[PDB]
Amino acid sequence: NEIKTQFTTREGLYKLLPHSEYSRPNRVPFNSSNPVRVSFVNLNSGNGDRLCFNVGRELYFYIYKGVRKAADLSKPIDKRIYKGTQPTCHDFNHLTATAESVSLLVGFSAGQVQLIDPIKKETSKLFNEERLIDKSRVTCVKWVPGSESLFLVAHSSGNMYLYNVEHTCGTTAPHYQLLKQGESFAVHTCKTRNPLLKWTVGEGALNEFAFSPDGKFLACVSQDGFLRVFNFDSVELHGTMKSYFGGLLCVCWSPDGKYIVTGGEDDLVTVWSFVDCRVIARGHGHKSWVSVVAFDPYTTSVEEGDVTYRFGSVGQDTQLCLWDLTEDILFPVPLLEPLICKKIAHERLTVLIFLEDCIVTACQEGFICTWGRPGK
Repeated sequence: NEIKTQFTTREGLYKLLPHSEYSRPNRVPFNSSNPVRVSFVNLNSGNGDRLCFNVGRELYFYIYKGVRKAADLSKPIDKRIYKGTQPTCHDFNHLTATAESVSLLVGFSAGQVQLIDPIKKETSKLFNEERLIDKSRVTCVKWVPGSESLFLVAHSSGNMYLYNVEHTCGTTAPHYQLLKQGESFAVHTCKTRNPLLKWTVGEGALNEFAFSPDGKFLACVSQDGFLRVFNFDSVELHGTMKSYFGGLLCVCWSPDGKYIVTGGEDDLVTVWSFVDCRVIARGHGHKSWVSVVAFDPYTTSVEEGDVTYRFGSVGQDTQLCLWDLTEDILFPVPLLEPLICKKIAHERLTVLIFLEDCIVTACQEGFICTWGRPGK
């Protein structure tokens, strides 16, 4: 059980580039908490990638230099210290990013959400400041796809809320009115004001949601074991799935949106067909909870929009897995086995991101790592 710094697949060698590392400038391993999370944004010239990540009380904002030597950690573009409630997750707005400005949403432990312009720095807005909408920790925030102003935030309590950046408040707790009830979910409105709708799903924590690559559907995974995928604009259940044990912790779509992938408290990744609403396969490999699942849009034969797939997963077992699902697997319930299953961290993995030049992982210690793709 020793750490690996590289692995081989059909594409060649992947290699941990330690001089691309990002972290706290101090550089000492963080130990205690809230998961370390990572967001990337582009600003439409040469070095226009930004990285944001969080640690304990610190939010950092840097230039991300991909597979090159990392930008000087001594001098971040922006840094925030939160002395009360601490960050849990965050999301850039890819629609309104520019060199002059980016909209960063940040969610917190006590359920607040902050909007931050880490570039121009003349913007800082609080949502749910008095905690009257929800007291429980934010688990996930996402700008609504294709939107300049709407975002969706999930909570520990089992709810999601829709917010408009441009609206306010409120000063009193919202009086809700039903709009749809369904199999294990409801949706409410209230009666220019800031939670637009409250969206109750299943029972227990809403761990993660992910929009379909076309933004038309929402996929959710809860502490009750359910994957639930909605028709976002329509607001109605499209299909569900339950694991045999424990809750589902993370989700992702295939880059063509035909497949949903979950990872769970039973250590399995599950593949699930969006059109057939059936489970397509399951993969054993993690020796513990699967904490992140992602499709690799750069090693897949499908053309995205507006046959093979690659995805990966990282878990609390400190391991990375990669997975192929082919025609044999898709169109013959079968068991995937990982192309690779390496230990790559000293502590629980919290980030899996597939970029064009590389793969990015992070661990709970606060180190953001870059993995050079073969030939890059």
